[PDB]
Amino acid sequence: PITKEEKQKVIQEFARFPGDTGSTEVQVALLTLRINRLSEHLKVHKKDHHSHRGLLMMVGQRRRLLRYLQREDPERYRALIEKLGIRG
Amino acid sequence: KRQVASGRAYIHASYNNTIVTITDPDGNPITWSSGGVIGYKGSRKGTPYAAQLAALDAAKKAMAYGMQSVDVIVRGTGAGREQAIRALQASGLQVKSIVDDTPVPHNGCRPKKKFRKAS
Amino acid sequence: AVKKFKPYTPSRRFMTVADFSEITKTEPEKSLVKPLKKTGGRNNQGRITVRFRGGGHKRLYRIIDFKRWDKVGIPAKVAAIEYDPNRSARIALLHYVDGEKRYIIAPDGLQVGQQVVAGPDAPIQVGNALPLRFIPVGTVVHAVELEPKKGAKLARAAGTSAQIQGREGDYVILRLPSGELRKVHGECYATVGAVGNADHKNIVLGKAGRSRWLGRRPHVRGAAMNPVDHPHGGGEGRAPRGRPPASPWGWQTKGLKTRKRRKPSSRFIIAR
RNA sequence: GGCGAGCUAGCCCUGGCCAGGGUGAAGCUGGGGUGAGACCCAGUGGAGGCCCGAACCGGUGGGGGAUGCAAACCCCUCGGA
RNA sequence: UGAAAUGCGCAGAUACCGGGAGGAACGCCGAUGGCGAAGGCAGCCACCUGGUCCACCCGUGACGCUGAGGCGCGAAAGCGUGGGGAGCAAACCGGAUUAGAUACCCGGGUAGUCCACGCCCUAAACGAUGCGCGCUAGGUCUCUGGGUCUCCUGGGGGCCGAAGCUA
RNA sequence: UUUAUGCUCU
Ligand SMILES: [Mg+2]
Ligand SMILES: [Mg+2]
Ligand SMILES: [Mg+2]
Ligand SMILES: [Mg+2]
Ligand SMILES: [Mg+2]
Ligand SMILES: [Mg+2]
Ligand SMILES: [Mg+2]
Ligand SMILES: [Mg+2]
Ligand SMILES: [Mg+2]
Ligand SMILES: [Mg+2]
Ligand SMILES: [Mg+2]
Ligand SMILES: [Mg+2]
Ligand SMILES: [Mg+2]
Ligand SMILES: [Mg+2]
Ligand SMILES: [Mg+2]
Ligand SMILES: [Mg+2]
Ligand SMILES: [Mg+2]
Ligand SMILES: [Mg+2]
Ligand SMILES: [Mg+2]
Ligand SMILES: [Mg+2]
Ligand SMILES: [Mg+2]
Ligand SMILES: [Mg+2]
Ligand SMILES: [Mg+2]
Ligand SMILES: [Mg+2]
Ligand SMILES: [Mg+2]
Ligand SMILES: [Mg+2]
Ligand SMILES: [Mg+2]
Ligand SMILES: [Mg+2]
Ligand SMILES: [Mg+2]
Ligand SMILES: [Mg+2]
Ligand SMILES: [Mg+2]
Ligand SMILES: [Mg+2]
Ligand SMILES: [Mg+2]
Ligand SMILES: [Mg+2]
Ligand SMILES: [Mg+2]
Ligand SMILES: [Mg+2]
Ligand SMILES: [Mg+2]
Ligand SMILES: [Mg+2]
Ligand SMILES: [Mg+2]
Ligand SMILES: [Mg+2]
Ligand SMILES: [Mg+2]
Ligand SMILES: [Mg+2]
Ligand SMILES: [Mg+2]
Ligand SMILES: [Mg+2]
Ligand SMILES: [Mg+2]
Ligand SMILES: [Mg+2]
Ligand SMILES: [Mg+2]
Ligand SMILES: [Mg+2]
Ligand SMILES: [Mg+2]
Ligand SMILES: [Mg+2]
Ligand SMILES: [Mg+2]
Ligand SMILES: [Mg+2]
Ligand SMILES: [Mg+2]
Ligand SMILES: [Mg+2]
Ligand SMILES: [Mg+2]
Ligand SMILES: [Mg+2]
Ligand SMILES: [Mg+2]
Ligand SMILES: [Mg+2]
Ligand SMILES: [Mg+2]
Ligand SMILES: [Mg+2]
Ligand SMILES: [Mg+2]
Ligand SMILES: [Mg+2]
Ligand SMILES: [Mg+2]
Ligand SMILES: [Mg+2]
Ligand SMILES: [Mg+2]
Ligand SMILES: [Mg+2]
Ligand SMILES: [Mg+2]
Ligand SMILES: [Mg+2]
Repeated sequence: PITKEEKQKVIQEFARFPGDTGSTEVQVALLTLRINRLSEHLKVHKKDHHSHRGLLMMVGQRRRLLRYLQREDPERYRALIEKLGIRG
Repeated sequence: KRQVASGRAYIHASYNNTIVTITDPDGNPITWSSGGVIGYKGSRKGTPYAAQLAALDAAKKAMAYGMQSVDVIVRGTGAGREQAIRALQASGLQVKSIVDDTPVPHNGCRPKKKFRKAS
Repeated sequence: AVKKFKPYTPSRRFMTVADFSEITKTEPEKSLVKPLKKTGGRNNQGRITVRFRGGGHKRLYRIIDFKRWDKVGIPAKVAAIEYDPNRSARIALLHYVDGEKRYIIAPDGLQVGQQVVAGPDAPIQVGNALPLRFIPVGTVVHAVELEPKKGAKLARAAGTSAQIQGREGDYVILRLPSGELRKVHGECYATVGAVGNADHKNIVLGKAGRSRWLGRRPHVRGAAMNPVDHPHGGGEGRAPRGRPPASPWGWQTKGLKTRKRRKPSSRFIIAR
């Protein structure tokens, strides 16, 4: 699983400012972490559909945010994506 | 092929019949009987009276080879159980104990349509 | 897996080929430990004694190592997995620390670059050979000896294996690929694991020629012959067998058992 | 009891041969596509008891030949290539 | 079995003991309980992983709701390729019953039931009740969190019920 | 453990 400092590492690295524990990007980035994890889990355990369900949910959520962010700030949209490697 | 005092008695009690085999201390049957050996056919054998008659013909043949004590063991429901257990005691053979070892699966093989009914 | 083809010709439509991704830098084989020239001949001294053979691709014989006690204790690295035309299984070239090279029938799982060893010692993992007596009851195994020191004979076909079922004296009880339960001497070497290339059974020759490549000439039915030739020859417009189905030489071929009755071997068997 | 596979059949060892054109499989690359895929589109590529057709191997139909050129031929036509 | 008959058995059966093989399902716990969006999920262990709730009031600052198409999942049966096959059991055979009995009862029994992979996309797939949000008495039983642990508070699962709704 | 069935319109 994603360990505490393991996710902390990410929280800090994307935080819009020392103290930011749930901005748009910190969330997007956070999701991205779990998604890529599961995505690699499902590649192995493919007949595990229930878990894949959540994946869709995590994926769908991530999209909603990014659409908001690219609506309010089309700059740190490119920035966030580029830094995460998303939208293919 | 031998005469042993201490022994062991087995009661197989099914809906259709009751059969009793009496073994040595080791389990090797010394002699046996059932509802049919008594003289009954059909469903008369599933009777508790047929069980009684049976368990006596068992014990009687056992005492022949010199049978004194047994450790009665019953397997299966049915009208044979008690009357067969009782009968034994009420003739020679002192019943040193009465164990119930009727086999039951922890949900093993699927049973026949007849014994499934519910789900 | 198994390779398939879009039907750009008939036959290519059903034709299916083996997957050769498992094959490590083969192509040129290992001229030393094998090959030898293989005397391709379809009859004995003079006459045909097995019908319908001949033709088919030329072959170099890879002289494989079917007795591993030959080098007890001496470990070795698996250098490559190779194609061997003389068997259904694949072969594994292995370099011994000795500097001695030998081929082995490649077991399922056996990865390139791993260590292998044989002897009463010998960790119970894939590729290692041991006298049967020292193998944990229940493990699957291949390339077994039938009598000690006489070389492997059993379970060598692609995908085959044998299970150690129990022990009894200086003998252990195997369940042979045929399903037969047999006692084999404990001293007989075996090697842990199934044979591999188990998809083998699933290829489809696809065409007549494909059978020609493998050296199998057309097989003709007694039904298509004349009485001179076969129990089933003659008639006058198709015909049932008109007698118990027979071989060209007269013996029945549907059920009639053929194993010699009073045979020393009989005392060590127990199945199908 | 011998003589025969210098014809013919099969097989074994070692060599040789198959003009030219057509169709364009996989794979590869790039692009689109997706959470990642399947997959789709191009281009590349050059597979096949694949196509047309000489050599070569055949012998389908017809005509001719019938004390023949010939104890199995010739012409036209046709099959594989 | 209603009673029987077919069936098995003096070629040594049933009953009993010891050894071995093999497959499937997991008794008590177990609940009128729990989890999941649904289908559905029940011995034990470990790894990988989804959803969900509570406390704190810490961060983003409407970033929400629904959702024609699309995509995914989807009991049982069924299908393809392999394997596996103990018990059970469509079909099928036999014994009974009956006017007949292609059924009901009995003895046999093959696909299938099991695993891998790939299809099929159905259902009384039922709470016959689409999803989200606010508003409108309470009583009691229960599962599971937090609590200044008689009581309060949050999320679930049941019954009885104010107001109202309903043929 | 043996039963099935009851013509047409009022
Ligand atoms: Mg009876
Ligand atoms: Mg027992
Ligand atoms: Mg000879
Ligand atoms: Mg010779
Ligand atoms: Mg000779
Ligand atoms: Mg085959
Ligand atoms: Mg043939
Ligand atoms: Mg003929
Ligand atoms: Mg001849
Ligand atoms: Mg003949
Ligand atoms: Mg004939
Ligand atoms: Mg005819
Ligand atoms: Mg001669
Ligand atoms: Mg010749
Ligand atoms: Mg030339
Ligand atoms: Mg060309
Ligand atoms: Mg590509
Ligand atoms: Mg791309
Ligand atoms: Mg080109
Ligand atoms: Mg292409
Ligand atoms: Mg061609
Ligand atoms: Mg053609
Ligand atoms: Mg043509
Ligand atoms: Mg041509
Ligand atoms: Mg032409
Ligand atoms: Mg001609
Ligand atoms: Mg002709
Ligand atoms: Mg002609
Ligand atoms: Mg002519
Ligand atoms: Mg003519
Ligand atoms: Mg003429
Ligand atoms: Mg031509
Ligand atoms: Mg008899
Ligand atoms: Mg009989
Ligand atoms: Mg006898
Ligand atoms: Mg037993
Ligand atoms: Mg629930
Ligand atoms: Mg349900
Ligand atoms: Mg969890
Ligand atoms: Mg706040
Ligand atoms: Mg603010
Ligand atoms: Mg439309
Ligand atoms: Mg699908
Ligand atoms: Mg389904
Ligand atoms: Mg199913
Ligand atoms: Mg199937
Ligand atoms: Mg099958
Ligand atoms: Mg019947
Ligand atoms: Mg009948
Ligand atoms: Mg009659
Ligand atoms: Mg009836
Ligand atoms: Mg039945
Ligand atoms: Mg049955
Ligand atoms: Mg069918
Ligand atoms: Mg639908
Ligand atoms: Mg349901
Ligand atoms: Mg309705
Ligand atoms: Mg609702
Ligand atoms: Mg809806
Ligand atoms: Mg809770
Ligand atoms: Mg509490
Ligand atoms: Mg409540
Ligand atoms: Mg109510
Ligand atoms: Mg009211
Ligand atoms: Mg009538
Ligand atoms: Mg009436
Ligand atoms: Mg009438
Ligand atoms: Mg009228």
